[PDB]
Amino acid sequence: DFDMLRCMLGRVYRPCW
Amino acid sequence: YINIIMPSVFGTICLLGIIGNSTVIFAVVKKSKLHWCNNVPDIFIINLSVVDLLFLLGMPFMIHQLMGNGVWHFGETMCTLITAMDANSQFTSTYILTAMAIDRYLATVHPISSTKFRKPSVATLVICLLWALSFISITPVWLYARLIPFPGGAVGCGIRLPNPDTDLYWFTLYQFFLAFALPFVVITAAYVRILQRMTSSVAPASQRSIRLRTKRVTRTAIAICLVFFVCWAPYYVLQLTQLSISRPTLTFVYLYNAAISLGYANSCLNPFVYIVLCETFRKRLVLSV
Amino acid sequence: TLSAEDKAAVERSKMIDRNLREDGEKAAREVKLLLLGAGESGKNTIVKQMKTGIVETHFTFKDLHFKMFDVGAQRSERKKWIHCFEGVTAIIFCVALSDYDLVLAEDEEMNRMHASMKLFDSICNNKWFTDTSIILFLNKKDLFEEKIKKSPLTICYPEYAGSNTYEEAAAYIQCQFEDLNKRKDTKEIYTHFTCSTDTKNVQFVFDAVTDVIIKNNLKDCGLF
Amino acid sequence: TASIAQARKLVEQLKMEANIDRIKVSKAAADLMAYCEAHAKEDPLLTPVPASENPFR
Amino acid sequence: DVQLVESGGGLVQPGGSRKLSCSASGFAFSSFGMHWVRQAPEKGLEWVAYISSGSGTIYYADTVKGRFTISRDDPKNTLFLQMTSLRSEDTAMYYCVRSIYYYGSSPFDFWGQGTTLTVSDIVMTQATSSVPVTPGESVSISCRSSKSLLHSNGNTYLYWFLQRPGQSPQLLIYRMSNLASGVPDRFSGSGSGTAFTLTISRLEAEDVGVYYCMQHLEYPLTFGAGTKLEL
Amino acid sequence: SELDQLRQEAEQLKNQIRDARKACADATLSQITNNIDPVGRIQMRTRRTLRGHLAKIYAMHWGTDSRLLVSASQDGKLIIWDSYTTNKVHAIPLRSSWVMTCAYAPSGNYVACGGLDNICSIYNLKTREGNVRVSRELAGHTGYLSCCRFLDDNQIVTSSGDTTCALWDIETGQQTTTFTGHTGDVMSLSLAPDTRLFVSGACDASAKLWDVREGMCRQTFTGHESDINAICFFPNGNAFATGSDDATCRLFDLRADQELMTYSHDNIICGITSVSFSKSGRLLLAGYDDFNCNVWDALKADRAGVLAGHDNRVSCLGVTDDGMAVATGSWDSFLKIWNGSS
Repeated sequence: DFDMLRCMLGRVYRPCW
Repeated sequence: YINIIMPSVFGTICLLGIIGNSTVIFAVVKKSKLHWCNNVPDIFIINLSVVDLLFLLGMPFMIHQLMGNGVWHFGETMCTLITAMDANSQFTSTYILTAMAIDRYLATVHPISSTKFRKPSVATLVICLLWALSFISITPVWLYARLIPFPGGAVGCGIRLPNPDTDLYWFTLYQFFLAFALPFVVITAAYVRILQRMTSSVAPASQRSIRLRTKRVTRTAIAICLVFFVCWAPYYVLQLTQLSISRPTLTFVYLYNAAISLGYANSCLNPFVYIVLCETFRKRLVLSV
Repeated sequence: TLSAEDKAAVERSKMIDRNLREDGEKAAREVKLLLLGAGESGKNTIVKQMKTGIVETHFTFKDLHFKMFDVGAQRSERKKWIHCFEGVTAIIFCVALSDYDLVLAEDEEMNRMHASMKLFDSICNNKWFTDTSIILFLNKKDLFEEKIKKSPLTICYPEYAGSNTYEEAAAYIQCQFEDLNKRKDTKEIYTHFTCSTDTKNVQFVFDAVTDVIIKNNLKDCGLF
Repeated sequence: TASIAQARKLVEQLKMEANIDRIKVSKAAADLMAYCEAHAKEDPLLTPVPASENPFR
Repeated sequence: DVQLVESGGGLVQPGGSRKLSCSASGFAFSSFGMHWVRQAPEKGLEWVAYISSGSGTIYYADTVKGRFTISRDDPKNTLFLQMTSLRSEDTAMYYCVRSIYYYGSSPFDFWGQGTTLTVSDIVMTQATSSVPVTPGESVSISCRSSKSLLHSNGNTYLYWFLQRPGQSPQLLIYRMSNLASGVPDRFSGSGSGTAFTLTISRLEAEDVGVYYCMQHLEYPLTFGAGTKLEL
Repeated sequence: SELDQLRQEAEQLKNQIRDARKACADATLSQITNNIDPVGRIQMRTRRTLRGHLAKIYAMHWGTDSRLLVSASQDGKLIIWDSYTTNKVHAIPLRSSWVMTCAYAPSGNYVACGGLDNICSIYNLKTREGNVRVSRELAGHTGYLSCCRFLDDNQIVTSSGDTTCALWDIETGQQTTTFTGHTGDVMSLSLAPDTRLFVSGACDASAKLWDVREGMCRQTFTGHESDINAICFFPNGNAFATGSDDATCRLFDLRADQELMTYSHDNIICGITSVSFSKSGRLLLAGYDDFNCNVWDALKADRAGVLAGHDNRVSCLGVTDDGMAVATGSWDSFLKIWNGSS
């Protein structure tokens, strides 16, 4: 239960731009 | 339902693929008369199962930042190590799958001239070379696998490129080319050439045995090429799509995580393709059970 | 927890595996052929072109080593030692086309061609040769054309109702032997027409063995 | 004259086999049964030995 | 016939190097492990080095490890001992010994005639240096070891060698009980644990010599002082 | 006239033998052993798996030390195994790869082999050169060699497909005696414990008892409906068991001169390739074509256990001289050592 709108790069996250 | 569906999909793939891969590894070991003696197909099929087993054993350490709270609990040192280990298992399995198709091409199109160099010693050297090439192909992965401070008190393991505005392109394209595009071209090219040259000119095509031989091999070449495509195209189609995407939506997040599962399902479906579509292996497995 | 001599025994055993492995890989790159056929059917003529109890003959053709085994001297029961050849690449079976109007010297009542058909069906349908391709040679095709002009094929096959020509009678005999294949799924039959001056007999075996090698590779690779 | 010579040998052979002494089946069956009872204890396959004395642990 | 001829020995200066060769003939040299055993003048035997069949295992004595090198040439059937920085302690007669290892084998069965080099750890004890003997009289020879030579597999790795005056050592008993091929049945080996006895019933003139007990339980192989029988 | 009269006398002699056997068949082995307790379930585990053969294994023989065994495979290798440690003591390359039998000398100094080459080759295991070399090649059989057994370092008995068994003098290389009387290919033979007699089974569905010293047939045993493939002597030498293609094992008694018991089951429809007895003779171990080896209670004709660990036909098996272990070879190129646990 969290805010799952994070950007992704591969199978890991990335900082959104 | 969203919080129960996603963990169940990954868990089912992880457990089902572990059972299949462990079955393939155990059966190849029990059938060994002399190690490294006229078992080139067995060396490829047991190394592909080891990497697929590694790709699934390390799966829960990579997805626990996606289901529960989006928090990495293993620290920055393990984040680099686990991300590099996970990426290596994907690239290594794809390279072994590609090499297992070139081996089948040589065993069929060149059945006489390839006996000079289709040795178990050469096969072991090729597979050990694939790991070395895989390590080079994951170098950008672990050089930039750092912790990412998300809004709030939560952090997550991810990729921190030095220039995310411009370096996002080559990182995606080089993984797309080396891990999806190039292997699929070689795998597809090898199997279609096998189907065109799987019989000698002297073989009687009118006989049912020759026609039945082509029918079974054709549906095995289709299954091998199709499983690789279906399990990795959505992962790499959304991978290219998000280059233009700046602010992802909920539907894109759900599709991306579903595509991630399909990539892990490739390591779950590879052992069963060999279990089901190989009559010699399938019959021997039933005898044990 | 091995003693100083136990460790040296283990190293000796692994040195033996180093030589079994070396010999086993060399053996897997060679071709084993079982040469079968009744007496005076051209079986000995094939050896003359591809130069104890079992007579083993070796020859090399296009970087491929063939081991052809002749068991014509084994007058014992065939079914007892026939399983010893389970795993040969292919079986070369010689049938004399001209021996259709003739009869066996001993029986003096059974046709020579029927003897081969019974022999062929006993080999093709044998349980140990379920997936063993058979190279069927129809020798003396030139002499068959002479006999078919004088002696009609109806003597050997009453059901035959075709033209009295080589181009049609020979194909009928070829289909009869291939019809005896009780398992047309796990094995194939390669039929060739040889002669006393034919130089394409070894090439046909090379092509047929190549198809068998491809089939074995498909099974090993898991494609089949 | 091969058949006539073989017939004499076969008849002569059967005479030797017909002049042997035969004991009752009950006597012969008992001896096989008595042999196993005497050697039952020292049969490792019939009666497994302790793992300490087993060469193939 | 089985033969082992050593060469390369001779007078050397201190700190020099010398090459010892052992040419094997009459047997499968590539199937045997080869040892070097030296014997200082008026002293007992001393194991030097070992190379297994296929050159996979190489062992050296601590007194020579790092300076001596042992190698073999199976195609030419020759054994080598490369020696560097020779000391006065290296003055000895070096012997070429063959030993094959499998179940039931007899290692150290054949010894070479040896070559002379002159330079300008389980303890095996043979306290009895000399025994006055007469022909036809039973003689017992005692040997001791610091550690029990009986292994858990049942084998007791004790070897008996007889070196007649002017001759090479010859195997009599291997693994403390078995009689070597070509040895008269009057020789018998008996022992248990760390104490062993060699029995020579009806002693003859040919039995006169020095008897050495060697251990093969673990490396380095160590020889006893030697028990000499004299008339 | 004369030929017709003689063949009628043969039938009368055969009838006389049959009546004599029926006269002494007062009881049945099953009736006699009905009171004894069954052996229960015989559980044997694969203690060792001997790997290294790359083709079908057709024969194996134990050494008299119950530790070393020789196995013959159609990869052209005769391998001697240390069953305790799975070490290969020796590897003997065979001139003919179509080997059908192998033997181990009771002294342990020699091994024998032979197949479609019609030759019994004798190999010297104890040489000063340290290698196994061919000491003798026994020629004189006109058929394939099916079984061979050493009596000592100088005598060996062989069976062949030419319907004859021969006793050989190894030193001179000549067969001193020939044992004739079978009408079909002899497939196996078994030497008696005292090595004064031996039994053989042929493709004529008959078994014959031979006198080694005299060189003549003493008794003939019938009853099998197809070719006899395996034969083995009872530990006391007063009985023997045969294994045929009709999926039946039968026990014959020499003194009773007739069959005592049949070892078959309805689910078993495959041929029988090898038979052997345990040390006491209570267990009859038989290899079958259904990829399994069944343990039979020789006194009660019950299947006491199954040795199911092979992927192909079990072609050979043998029990050690001390009864400690049983080895089985098979066409899957693996040898397995079996023994039970407390």
